Amino acid sequence: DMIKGKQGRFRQNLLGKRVDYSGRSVITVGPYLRLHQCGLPKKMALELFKPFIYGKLELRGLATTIKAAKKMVEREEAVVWDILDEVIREHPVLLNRAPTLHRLGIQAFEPVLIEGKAIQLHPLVCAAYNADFDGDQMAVHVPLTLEAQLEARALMMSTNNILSPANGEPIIVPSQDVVLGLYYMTRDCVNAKGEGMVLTGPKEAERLYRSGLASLHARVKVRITEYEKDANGELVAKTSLKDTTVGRAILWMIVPKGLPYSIVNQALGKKAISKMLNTCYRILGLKPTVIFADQIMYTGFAYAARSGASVGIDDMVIPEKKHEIISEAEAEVAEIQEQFQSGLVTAGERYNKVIDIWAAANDRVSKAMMDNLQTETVINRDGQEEKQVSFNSIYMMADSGARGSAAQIRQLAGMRGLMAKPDGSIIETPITANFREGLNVLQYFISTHGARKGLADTALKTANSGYLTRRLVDVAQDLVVTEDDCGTHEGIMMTPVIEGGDVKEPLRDRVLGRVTAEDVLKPGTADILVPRNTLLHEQWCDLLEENSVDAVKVRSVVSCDTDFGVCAHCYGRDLARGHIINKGEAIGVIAAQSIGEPGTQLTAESSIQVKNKGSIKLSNVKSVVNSSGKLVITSRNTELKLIDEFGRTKESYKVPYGAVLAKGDGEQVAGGETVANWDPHTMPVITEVSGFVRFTDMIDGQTITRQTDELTGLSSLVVL
Amino acid sequence: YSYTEKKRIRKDFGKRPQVLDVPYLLSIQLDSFQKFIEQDPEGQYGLEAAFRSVFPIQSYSGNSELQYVSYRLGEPVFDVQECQIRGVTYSAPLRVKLRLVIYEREAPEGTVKDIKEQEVYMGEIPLMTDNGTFVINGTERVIVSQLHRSPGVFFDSDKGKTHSSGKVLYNARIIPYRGSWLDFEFDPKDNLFVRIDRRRKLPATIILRALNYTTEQILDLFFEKVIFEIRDNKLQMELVPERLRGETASFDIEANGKVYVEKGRRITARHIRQLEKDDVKLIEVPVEYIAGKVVAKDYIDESTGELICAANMELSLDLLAKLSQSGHKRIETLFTNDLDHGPYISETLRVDPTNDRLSALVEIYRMMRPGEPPTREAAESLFENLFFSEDRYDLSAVGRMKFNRSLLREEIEGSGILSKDDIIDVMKKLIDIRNGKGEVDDIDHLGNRRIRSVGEMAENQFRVGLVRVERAVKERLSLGDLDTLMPQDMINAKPISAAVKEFFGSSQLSQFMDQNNPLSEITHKRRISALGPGGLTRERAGFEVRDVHPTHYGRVCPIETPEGPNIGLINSLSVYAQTNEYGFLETPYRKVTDGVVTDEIHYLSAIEEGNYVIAQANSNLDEEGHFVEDLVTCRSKGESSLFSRDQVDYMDVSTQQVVSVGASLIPFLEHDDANRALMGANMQRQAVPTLRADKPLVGTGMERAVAVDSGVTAVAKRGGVVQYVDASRIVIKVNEDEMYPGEAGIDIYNLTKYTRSNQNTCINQMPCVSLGEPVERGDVLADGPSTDLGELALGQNMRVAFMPWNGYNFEDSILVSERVVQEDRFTTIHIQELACVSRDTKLGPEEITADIPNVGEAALSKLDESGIVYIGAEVTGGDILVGKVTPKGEASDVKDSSLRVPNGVSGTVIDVQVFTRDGVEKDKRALEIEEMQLKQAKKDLSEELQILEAGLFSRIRAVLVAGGVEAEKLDKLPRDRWLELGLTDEEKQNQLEQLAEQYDELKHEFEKKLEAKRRKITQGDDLAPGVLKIVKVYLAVKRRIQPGDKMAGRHGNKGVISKINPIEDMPYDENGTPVDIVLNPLGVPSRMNIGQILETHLGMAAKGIGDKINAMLKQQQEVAKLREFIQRAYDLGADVRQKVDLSTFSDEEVMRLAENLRKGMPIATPVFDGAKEAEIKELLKLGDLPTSGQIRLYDGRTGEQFERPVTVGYMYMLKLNHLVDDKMHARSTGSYSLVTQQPLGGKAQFGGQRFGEMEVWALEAYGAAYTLQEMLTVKSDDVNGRTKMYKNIVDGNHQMEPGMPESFNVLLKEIRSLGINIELEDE
Ligand SMILES: [Mg+2]
Ligand SMILES: [Zn+2]
Repeated sequence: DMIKGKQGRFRQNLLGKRVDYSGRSVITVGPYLRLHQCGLPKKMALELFKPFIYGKLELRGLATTIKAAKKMVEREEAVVWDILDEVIREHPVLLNRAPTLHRLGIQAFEPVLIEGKAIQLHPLVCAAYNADFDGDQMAVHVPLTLEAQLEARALMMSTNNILSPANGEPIIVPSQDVVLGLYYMTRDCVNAKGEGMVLTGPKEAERLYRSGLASLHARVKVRITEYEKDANGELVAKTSLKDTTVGRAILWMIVPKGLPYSIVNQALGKKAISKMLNTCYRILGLKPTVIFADQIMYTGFAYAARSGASVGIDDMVIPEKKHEIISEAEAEVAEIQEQFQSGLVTAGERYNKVIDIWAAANDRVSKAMMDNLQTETVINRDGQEEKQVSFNSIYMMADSGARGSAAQIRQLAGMRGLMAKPDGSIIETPITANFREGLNVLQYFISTHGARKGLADTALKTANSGYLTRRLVDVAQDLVVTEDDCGTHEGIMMTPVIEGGDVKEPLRDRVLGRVTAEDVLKPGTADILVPRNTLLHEQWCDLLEENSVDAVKVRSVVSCDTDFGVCAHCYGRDLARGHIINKGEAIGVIAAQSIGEPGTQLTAESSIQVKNKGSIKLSNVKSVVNSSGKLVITSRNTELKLIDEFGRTKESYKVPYGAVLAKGDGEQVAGGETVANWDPHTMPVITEVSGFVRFTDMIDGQTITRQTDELTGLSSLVVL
Repeated sequence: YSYTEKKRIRKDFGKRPQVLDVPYLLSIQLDSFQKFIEQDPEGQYGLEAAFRSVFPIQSYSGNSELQYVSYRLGEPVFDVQECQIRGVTYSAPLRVKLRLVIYEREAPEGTVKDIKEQEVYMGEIPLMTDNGTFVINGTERVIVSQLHRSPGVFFDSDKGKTHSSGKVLYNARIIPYRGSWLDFEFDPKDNLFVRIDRRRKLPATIILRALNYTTEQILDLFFEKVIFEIRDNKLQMELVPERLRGETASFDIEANGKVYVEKGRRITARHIRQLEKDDVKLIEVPVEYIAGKVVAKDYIDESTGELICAANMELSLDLLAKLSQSGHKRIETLFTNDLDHGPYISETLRVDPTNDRLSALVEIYRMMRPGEPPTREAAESLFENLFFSEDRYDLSAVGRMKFNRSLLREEIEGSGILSKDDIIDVMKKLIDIRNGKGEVDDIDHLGNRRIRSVGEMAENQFRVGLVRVERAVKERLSLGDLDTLMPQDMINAKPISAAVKEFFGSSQLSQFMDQNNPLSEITHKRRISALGPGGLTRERAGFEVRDVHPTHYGRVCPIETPEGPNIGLINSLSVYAQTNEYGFLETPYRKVTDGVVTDEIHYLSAIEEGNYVIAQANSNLDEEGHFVEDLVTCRSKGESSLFSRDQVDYMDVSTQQVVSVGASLIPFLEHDDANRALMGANMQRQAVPTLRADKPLVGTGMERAVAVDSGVTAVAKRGGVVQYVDASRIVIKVNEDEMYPGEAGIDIYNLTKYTRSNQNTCINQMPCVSLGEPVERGDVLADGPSTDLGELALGQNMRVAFMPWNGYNFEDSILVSERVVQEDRFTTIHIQELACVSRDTKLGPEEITADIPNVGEAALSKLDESGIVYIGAEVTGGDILVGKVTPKGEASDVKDSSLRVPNGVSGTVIDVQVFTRDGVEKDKRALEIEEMQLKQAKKDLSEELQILEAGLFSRIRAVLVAGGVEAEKLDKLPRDRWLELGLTDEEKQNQLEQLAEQYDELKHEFEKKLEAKRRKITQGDDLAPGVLKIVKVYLAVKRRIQPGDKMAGRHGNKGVISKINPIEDMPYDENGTPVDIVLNPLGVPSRMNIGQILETHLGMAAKGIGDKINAMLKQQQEVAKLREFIQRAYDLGADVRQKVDLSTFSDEEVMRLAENLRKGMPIATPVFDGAKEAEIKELLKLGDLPTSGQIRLYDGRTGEQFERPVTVGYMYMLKLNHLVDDKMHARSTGSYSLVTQQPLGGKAQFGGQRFGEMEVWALEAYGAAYTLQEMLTVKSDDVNGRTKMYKNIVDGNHQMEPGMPESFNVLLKEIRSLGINIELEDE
């Protein structure tokens, strides 16, 4: 009993304990912080670091004995704060948030002493923590031994973890306020103050904007010197006149050396900023990316505040033609209902008709509202007038990707679509009103049901997720990278998964960071493009797109030869860092976490139609041309792929047995031309030769029942 | 208008005229407990019912009967307030009249002796307070109503998961209130099985066997017969044409000379009509057709006696031949239509192993008590008592009514016990639905879900006590002798009172009052919980149960429910709903007389609502109850659509009736998403009362209803005139009209000053009225916590600007200006209670003295000689609250057990109480507390006596003036010198002795009343065994708002206060006024709560008007201007039900009303009949503000103007109970746990964070091996490791010494202690 069982030993003993030198409190914004630091309350810092304080106080001789150190700390004299400041300089602390889904739930920061009782958390990392400032609390641990300190500063520090371990993309991308400010900064206007004056550089652009002699966005000719490291790491200045806004120049001040000007020249939304950070990281490296992100934050916050963006009742414009659309759809539903009461259409058919017409009306009103609101600013230049992408504050919040999607804009200004009853069936009459207007009892009630069901779904989904991820991390824990290279030639031939219409996911992303199983040749033999196993970094991937490699055999972990673990080469590079995997990292647990944590937001075919102009190619088929002049398909596993101009398989379809074909092999098919035909709910059996049908073991009455019609040759002979 | 209403009128929007006024909100609880007590003659619901149910108690054939007459509720010994103070339960003694009768023994029974017991005391029953709560140990408890499945019969489907091949298997469940359950279910093979309450499923027919029915009787009762006559040869069948519905023809159906249906063609409608009009009864049929049928009865050979075919046996040619030769002319076969009418009872009979009644009873007995040999009479008695014993099996009046209604029987009133006809009809309906001529019921229908309130549950528990005690009295009366004992040694009250107090105290539905907000109280009392006894447990219950059924309309709130794991299982009750006579749910509706919408209201339950077409409240009626539109929007079967004018039977009473009180308080609900409305209400119930609550600028009008109906306000009982006003009591002189003639006196309302609420908040009442103001019955004299002049003021309304300000409001976080903390408007008072208990140990009692060993006189300085802190002394964490010494034996001193202030809490000692039930010694503090209460009692009694005495003296002067006027000498000599004076001997002298003796009687009543009060004050307040005395100390602490605290709005917007900025930095408009709150815009578009924006606009309009009137008033132009301005404001358009005007008094009340509205005129937008945008625009224009509601602002720090003007205006915000100072927590090293040496868990004790398995995995994903190493050994569990690490840190070096954990070495020794060789290898 002492050994076995939960209460006894192992199952409880070494499973989940309370530790010391730890605290917990509420988190707060603190924008002024550096990316690698965190605001820590004085009183918590003193309480945590108490023994350090005593040690340092005794070392400095300020206290004869330890009890005197306690008395001096409980009085809290200036010396105590000076010693605390001195000990804190480089000592890092660990921050943790209750549901640590992935390894970015725990990170180390350098603390900065502040007043107050709230922990100040750097904004950019909130996305990593899934942290929200609505009463969420955070825990703070102190690493004691020296090795723990070194480990925290090297492996776990915030600046060292910029790429997600799950996929390679950056995690610290600006979220909502920053992107809004930057969006405001880069957008241009047809006519403003300081139109068309020529500036010698960004510095006088700032002179002009800050003195109020020119608008923050106004089209202008500026001389700029961009740098390019085209040579073997040398920077060459190219200096020319570009046509841009003042704001884009002001932003250009921060941008590090290596980047092309083009990067900032556009509207600069969420995606644009993300890809900017991506390029900055891939080209320059870590430290410039960090500093550039910090600069982006500061400038975005500042100019968002200077913008003064707000939300008034008049900012959401009800489309003028809504009422007409509603009256028309109501008249149509009334006509279809009356034509139902006469009994020419079933109830289900009427249901379908009403639901479809209401959906169409919803789409119409949504599109009309989006047209009205989006580009409505018809402002005038010197003479005639012009029109441009509006400055409606809600529209900027939508388009920038800071908050909200088109759906919520619709939900504000359009009709809020159809609803689902408990069982999933859709109510016949929709909710025609919107939140700008007022709902009535029924429509509200319905939306209440909707929200209740949604929330309960999210709850159960979270429970199920937790359970699934626990099993995953349990099973795969022991796998570790033990060897550098097993030296096998085996590998998997990886292709881009082209499901039907087009290339849902390209090769380049699919192969990036995998070592090759063997050298791949150009479309012409003895033209080696990649030596034996090489790590495929961006440059090799780019090289592959200019050529036309379609499928690449790459070493996979499953085929790895190593005993009791895997070898570095079979795995590949992908990490929060960029380089090939290091011997010793436990990839099982990172893999299990990366697959588990994101799992909390998861809830006819008659004719083929070629989408893009290309040659048709049939794979794994053996046809027999008949008299009608058709390439008769006699194989059930027949495929029809599409080779493009430069030798690449764009579209792929599976053609079943018995589908009428039109074009064979070689023929170029025009855009959207019908190449095949077959009955959807019918697979015909096709005869290859002619003549009379002879019955063999086809006896009448025992296994078949002759139910035959008259001369015209109708029958119901049934081979069951 | 009322006087408090005339004080400050609230501008009310809203178009439809309120026909029904909001009922008393706490009706449920009070009415239920009233029904519980409810002395009534005819045994209806009520304790009376329980008594008559259990009595008469007859001896075990001893002929000594016990009869019940009536009961009486004793008068409570302790009033409510004193009961809270003294820590006892507020209750009434229950007394019952019984008679013991002894009849002739060994003789025809005749009343020999009858003895009447002298009003036996049968225990204490807690009483309910005026507000509808219960005081159980000096803590206010609430008994939440419980929703549960009503007794009766239900036919469920339980499909989908049945063997995954379709096969929808139906089932009928019979559930009684008291008694075992009955269940009928099917099987894949359509055989219908019975399963006693919760056992295995047996063939149903066994029960039919127990009911004494033979197989032939059953097949008669169930199956439709088919007749085969043999006339002169070969098998002619009597046929009912209509039976053929849907049947392929098996033979050639010839009739009357002509073949009609060819053999093989299914009978078509043409053939059916032909045969029907031809009137064909009998047709000869080939023997092959009958060669397959089944026989109904057990046909014996009547001649010889030998049996041939048994009941329900398949027919074969040989049996047909034997029957035909035996001479059987009339054959009864079964009709087995494989499509519609199946052989279900037949097949069950085949699988049924039991044959006789006795074998069925044996199998039944072997099911309940498997393994012990069943004896016949045991089974007989068991089965009899199972379903037909009045005592054990009772459904209800409600159960029986529902039972009869489900099976469509006209009779409503039945017998409690389950009769046989019930079961047979139930089985008939089950097989009927199994054929498909019926629908299954849905459990979620409110017509199937009944509400059990307090009185019903208390009655059940009391009945349980009664059945126990009846068994007890039964045995004692049986064994013991009959005539010696009297009927009070025999009956024990202890277990009954024990059961009642366990239920009231230690029950799931009986919980502490959530007491920080008036809204919290009112919503807690009107709650419906589906958990508790006979309640669903949370984890198994499915998602389908927690959905909102269309039946909930107007009965339960769709939006108010905790968002935690038990969402949907709480469902706060709607505003207007009531309970039926039977405990169902009903809602009001206005009757519709074909054209006119009349004004009589009828309450409809769920089922009645289901049938009719109900019109919506927001339907336009013009002056005579007619709908303006020809086709109006209604709901009939839970689905809305358009119906004609002359079809609607009823109409909704008002728009508010859908939502609870909490949701009804939110303005502009119509513009908030349901999720954010839900969260808004749930949070709004957590707001803490501030120092001076003021009012919402944008309300809904319900604030006064909530404030009045909650018991937090002090409300006048008899109207009169306020005679004396103090900040502790309000004394009012009653008006002569309402003044009772004999022994009336005046009315005195004692107020309550700062006391501790359940949540540690302050509960203080302030007087509203002033000296000499007239008050009427039902006005609000004194304001409770967080209410002003009758209105609910949960929080405060401040000037917000929507903008991002250098990312300090980045996410939902909030920026706040230093003026709010300077002006102290968000500072709350909290109140902790501490208790020091001095018990009696066996080594000797501990002492409370102030003589405490080896403590410095600093600690004593704040203690009096008795050892209790002085009221008003400032204490800090660690200070000694009171001095106590534990005695030591085998010395008493040298150690201190004195209570100390908890660490890190510092406040002022506002109050101290001392409870010594023994009364040994008494103590100083008891003397002071007794004198404070006593002096008050004396003052009150003295006041009453002096008023009555003044009256008596006035009458004595009026008699003395008659019979010789004496006014010069009299008035200047003292008044007490008028009794000793004399008058001429007449009737007047008789009146003087009369008045002197009445004066004496008033004195004697005064003295005895005083003695009584002093006896009540002095007595020991009964404490638990072993405890000498207890001292409670209340600390009060003023907590100011600081960064990290949580603030919220009414619409679901939340935030943490991130920074306090200086006044100068905050944005300011041209006029120079800085904003108060800076709110993030990005919370609007994705969280589609637009109600806050309209609230901000309307609040700016209202505050603009208030500012304009304050400016115009400070210059004091003239009354005329004020009246004109206020009238033009109050009118504001049309369609409003306000109707105010200047009819009110001309000068004083207008000046007072202007003074109160100068801070901003309060608006009232009802929930769905609210204020449209145009009205807000108009009101903003009237104030001379931008019509768009946004203004240009200058940045107060830098001074440059902001482009694109921003929205500013006043919004009503609340500070929620999530206060940062409670959440923040840290530990370096501290106390560890006893058994497993891990650090304590908690906040009171230091306590560490829980490093869970998920965090281990997170760290493992990194290469962090050393962190885990310290985390597992050095940080928590290794004693030597922790001390070594402490010493190393103290030495100023930061290393560590590795090795195997000692716990691991212990593991080695423990495994090695077995016969297992486990070795530590080496290389
Ligand atoms: Mg949160
Ligand atoms: Zn390998």
